[PDB]
Amino acid sequence: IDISSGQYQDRLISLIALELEHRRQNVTSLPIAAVVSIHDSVMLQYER
Amino acid sequence: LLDVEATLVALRQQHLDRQCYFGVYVAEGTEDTLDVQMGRFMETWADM
Repeated sequence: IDISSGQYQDRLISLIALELEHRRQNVTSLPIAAVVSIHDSVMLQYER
Repeated sequence: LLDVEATLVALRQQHLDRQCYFGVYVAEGTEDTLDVQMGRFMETWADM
């Protein structure tokens, strides 16, 4: 038993949330630089 | 045992000069994953 069936549902929900946030809001209070900064090292640290 | 306070307040009048200060007291954490924090700490220690 494992949880590998809701990946597509989570991806589509995240995409819908992002598109509605872009259409209505303008990020601002949502941290967008910290996530990019941490992912810049996560991409080369977690996959290797 | 408590007489060191007088010596400390007497010697506090005259100080010296030094460079390359350390990381003083505890700073404010980024409140993120440990991987990026430890990577930033190691890179700052390496290049500074």
